[PDB]
Amino acid sequence: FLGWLLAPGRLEFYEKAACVAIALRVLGIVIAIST
Amino acid sequence: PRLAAVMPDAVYALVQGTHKLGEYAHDLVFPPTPEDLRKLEQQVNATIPREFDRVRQRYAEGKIANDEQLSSELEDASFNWYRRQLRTSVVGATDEELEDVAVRKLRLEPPALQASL
Amino acid sequence: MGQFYSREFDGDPYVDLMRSLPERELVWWAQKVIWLAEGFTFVDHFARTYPRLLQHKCQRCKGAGVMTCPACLGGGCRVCGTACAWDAESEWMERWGEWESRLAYYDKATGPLMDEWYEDVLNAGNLEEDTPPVEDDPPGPEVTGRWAEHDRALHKDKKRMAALMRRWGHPYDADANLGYQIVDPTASMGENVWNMAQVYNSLPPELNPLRTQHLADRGGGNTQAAVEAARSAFDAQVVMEAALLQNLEAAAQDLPKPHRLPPTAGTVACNECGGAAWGYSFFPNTAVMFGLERPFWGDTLARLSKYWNPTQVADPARTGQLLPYGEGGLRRLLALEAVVGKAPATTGRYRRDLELLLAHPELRDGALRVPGGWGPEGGLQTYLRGQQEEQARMQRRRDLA
Amino acid sequence: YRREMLHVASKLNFRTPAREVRIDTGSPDFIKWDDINGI
Amino acid sequence: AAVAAGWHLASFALNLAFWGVEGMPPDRYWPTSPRIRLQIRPGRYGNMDGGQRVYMDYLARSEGVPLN
Amino acid sequence: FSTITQPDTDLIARQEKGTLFWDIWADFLVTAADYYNEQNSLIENISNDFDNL
Ligand SMILES: [Zn+2]
Ligand SMILES: [Zn+2]
Repeated sequence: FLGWLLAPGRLEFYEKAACVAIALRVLGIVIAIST
Repeated sequence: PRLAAVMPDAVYALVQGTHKLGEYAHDLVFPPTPEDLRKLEQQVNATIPREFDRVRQRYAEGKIANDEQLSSELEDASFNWYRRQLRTSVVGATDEELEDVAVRKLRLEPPALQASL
Repeated sequence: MGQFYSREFDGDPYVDLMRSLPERELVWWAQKVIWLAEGFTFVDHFARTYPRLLQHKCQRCKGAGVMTCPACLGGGCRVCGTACAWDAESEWMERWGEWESRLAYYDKATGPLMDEWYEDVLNAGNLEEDTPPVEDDPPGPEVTGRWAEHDRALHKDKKRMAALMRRWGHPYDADANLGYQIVDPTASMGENVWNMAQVYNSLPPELNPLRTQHLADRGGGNTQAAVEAARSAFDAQVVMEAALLQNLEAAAQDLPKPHRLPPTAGTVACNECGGAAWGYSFFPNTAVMFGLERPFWGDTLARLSKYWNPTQVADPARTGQLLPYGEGGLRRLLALEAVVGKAPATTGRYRRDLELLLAHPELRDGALRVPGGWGPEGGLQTYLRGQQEEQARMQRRRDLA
Repeated sequence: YRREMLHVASKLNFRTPAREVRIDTGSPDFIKWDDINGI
Repeated sequence: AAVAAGWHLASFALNLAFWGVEGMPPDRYWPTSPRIRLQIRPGRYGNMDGGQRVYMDYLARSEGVPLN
Repeated sequence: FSTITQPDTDLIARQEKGTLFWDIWADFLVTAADYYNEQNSLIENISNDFDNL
């Protein structure tokens, strides 16, 4: 189960999703303090 | 980023933190020894190779470093120990010729049992 | 990116609020795609996990699909299978040689040094020479000593390097090894394949048809046929390796193996099933669902212990049988096996070679590295024949003058 | 934060005219049910 | 095999002899629209103004009118 | 039938965050407005209620 869950393709998807997530969080707070 | 690097660091940090908390749990319940700290002092001192004792004396008499000159002093000690161990691996030790290397890596000799007791 | 403006998003209390903030719209899009990824994961987990409930196994072979031929466990048996391609022990190092040759091409373990050697011989215009070493000189000839011969052979290396470079150029140009920078492990396997399938880089030269497409004549007719007949066996062996590895992966867990291969030289096919050892059934296989598959070690111990210990309840007193079971009992009852014991009969084909290894102790030094094998056409005998024929040849060359 | 409440204020009358009223019973201006008569 | 197929064939013939709803009266525990019986009605969100447009052609997709 | 026509993640998220955005914040907003009492007006509103709150 874990060998299927943490496969390289799923790993790269997790990483890209988390990157865009942290990006949008910090960008939203940047534009929210900019109000 | 790069979960493949994060997971080993995550588990390493977990177990090392647990080790620290266990050390704290053991130093408060059972307070530290006052003088056997010298026992462990000298018994971690004894296994320091000879190529480092040259700075140990240099560590005693003032002229150690500022903080940076030692951190480039013990580097070459590490490296000469490294190459010495490489030569002990390949060409053997100082009192040991190729026949004895073949003896040791073929596991031909048993540990001395008569001399044990 | 303001996609909720055009005409037809009016009437939604939250969408019109998203009209006023682009960040809300963008995080909405991110969440929308992430939820779909999550759904795909849920479904494909379900679809690879549910089929394991419906798998049932033939109970007579226990999912093996194949039973034993006892006639062979003790010109031979004719019921039990066709011997495999590797039962021929006298063909082992030959096949291994062919395979390691083919594997030498693909190899990129020494990629960086080969690359910078190609970059050194490539331009030969850099020449940022540092400080040359304090050069030694060899002990001159007429001093016969193994150390001296080592030194002289060590000093004779640069001219021989140029000589072999003349005879065999850089392997990157003879295309004997994989190309200069076809792959490096830091790009994308997506890119690395495309580069691999550009021009027959997935094969070594000896099978590549580009090398042979120019000459095919009346003489043999094998130059374009007997290389296609080798490419075919190559791909067949590669596919067999893939299949065997899929079976090993299914047996690493306790799953039933997906590829049902034909019997072999010691086994016959199960009669109860067809040799198909399992299948799907629409009935849930309660033993897998309730986790009762494996048989609790003590039970198997009891079974095997009562199967290997039969009992004789009748006694030869009344029944007039004093001989044990079997046939030819009267003839059944008619050297140094108690010390050294048996002689192993699987390895006579090396006896000769060992004898040679005793007649020439000098062959045991580390300077010699023979390819390997057993027969007269392989390994040690090749070096012996070369040595003897060359010494006789050039000694007779001395006889001319 | 501020953008959000500003936008929801920009449409405040579009939301609902439903006015919840605060009913008191102890303040003197409150009227009993038996207070109203001739009814 | 013939018997095991004739069973299904008899059942299919019986289902064919029905042919429709002629003879079947109305019923109040079982309306014809699953949405009435199951109490399904849209809310407020997910309401696009030009979604009704789509609605129409979906109807036009199934009412079989090749205009679309 | 009735299971596969429930609202999915998108609509449930819309529902609960819209209900936190519309009927708890905007009603407090209305009480603040008609206690204190066109973009410029919404500014002193967002401010005079930043000041006191
Ligand atoms: Zn047999
Ligand atoms: Zn079977």
